Amino acid sequence: VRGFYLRFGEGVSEEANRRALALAEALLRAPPPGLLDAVPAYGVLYLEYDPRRLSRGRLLRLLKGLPRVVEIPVRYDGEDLPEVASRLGLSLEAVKALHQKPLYRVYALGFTPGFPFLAEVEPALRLPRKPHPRPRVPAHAVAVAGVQTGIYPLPSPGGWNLLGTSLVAVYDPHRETPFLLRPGDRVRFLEAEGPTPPEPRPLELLPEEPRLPALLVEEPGLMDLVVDGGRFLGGHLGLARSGPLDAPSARLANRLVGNGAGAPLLEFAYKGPVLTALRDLVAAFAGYGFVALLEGEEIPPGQSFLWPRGKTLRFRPRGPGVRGYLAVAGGLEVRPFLGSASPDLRGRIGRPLWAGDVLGLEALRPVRPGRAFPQRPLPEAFRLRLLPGPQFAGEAFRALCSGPFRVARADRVGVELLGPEVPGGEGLSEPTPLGGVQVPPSGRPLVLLADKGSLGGYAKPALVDPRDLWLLGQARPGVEIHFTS
Repeated sequence: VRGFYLRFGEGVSEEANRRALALAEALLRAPPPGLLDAVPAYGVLYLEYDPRRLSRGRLLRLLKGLPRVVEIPVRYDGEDLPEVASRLGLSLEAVKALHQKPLYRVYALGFTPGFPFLAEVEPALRLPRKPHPRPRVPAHAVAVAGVQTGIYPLPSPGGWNLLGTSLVAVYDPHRETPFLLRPGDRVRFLEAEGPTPPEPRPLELLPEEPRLPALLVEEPGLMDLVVDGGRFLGGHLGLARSGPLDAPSARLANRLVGNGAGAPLLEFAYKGPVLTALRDLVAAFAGYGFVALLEGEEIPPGQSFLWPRGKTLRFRPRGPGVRGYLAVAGGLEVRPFLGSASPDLRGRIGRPLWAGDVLGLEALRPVRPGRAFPQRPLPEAFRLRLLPGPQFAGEAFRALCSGPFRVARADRVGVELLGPEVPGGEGLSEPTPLGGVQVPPSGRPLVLLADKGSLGGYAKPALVDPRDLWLLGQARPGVEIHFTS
């Protein structure tokens, strides 16, 4: 994966946004092979592409050849409404009236799936976000911060000033048109009475009646996920790439059982599931952090094996690493959502496996067991190559390379680092780059991975080289990190 940003104007500029949108829309209408995402936000367009299939130059040449009012009923019952009014010298009714006055435009979409960033808030209603965010803003909260207003589609942390509750759900993965709002839509708020819409319900991807039942989840691990290659061309809606966090290991597991590299398989981290075969299977285990246990025998990663009906497969934690993959010959049966079977847990698309889940084969594609391929060794400390990021600063790059960092926390969203102080920053939200080293004005650097949010306002002075991202798929607390040029 590689990416670059086109920038058509700073701040909240209507014409800059029209430009970025026109280009993104034209690409998304007819995406060239190798285009992975096209994400507009304010005056910025981020393009992500596979350089093996699409060159930057070819993509830039393509760009040269390219060419609705939504009503939001709102109950103004927001927890911050009295404080907002007081801080602005306004009556409660004056706040409500100011909020409804503009014809807003959606300048960006997808801080979480379907979350609209709307502008412009009337000057008299502009006030800063809260010094400390709430850990949980409720679904459908309508909020303001500075020149922007937004609607939280799902419960999430947030520091915007809560004015009310939307009486329509802006995001619902179960309806015909999941996203009520699109980038560039115009929006009007209107005071109304009515019930609070329900929270979005998780969308099931796994079939209820698998055609070829294969295995039973007897006990779940910490977070077992059925993943494919990832979800592409969805960043403009807030949908994460997802897919496997250690992609080479996932691809190896699939290849060992004769599957395509991106066929659906199981990813697990830290603690694995307890699984029992419902038919005779050929399966393969790859990745790190465990040895598979079957019928008393240990199976190290990087090989396929016969998994007989009624026999239980377990994963014994071992060595460095935390993330394993289990593939089955034929792949797993999973329903896609917008081109992919991969979960978007932020968007409640799919879910981790539960005790009692039955998974099935996509097709009968028998292969012999006992294949093996060598895995690259996983080092005890990580040497990560850094590239300049979109908010590059020499002093930040220097700080990042100045001494060792240590992993504080690691998951599919990113890897949080402890180490030397790195100067950071914040600005308008722009599309997040995979491997972005996010550095806030105050706080720990976070390396952004596959389940990262699509948008972020914190500075990214550097990017981890895509060739080293697989290592961060195996990060755990205490691992030493050395950044290099």
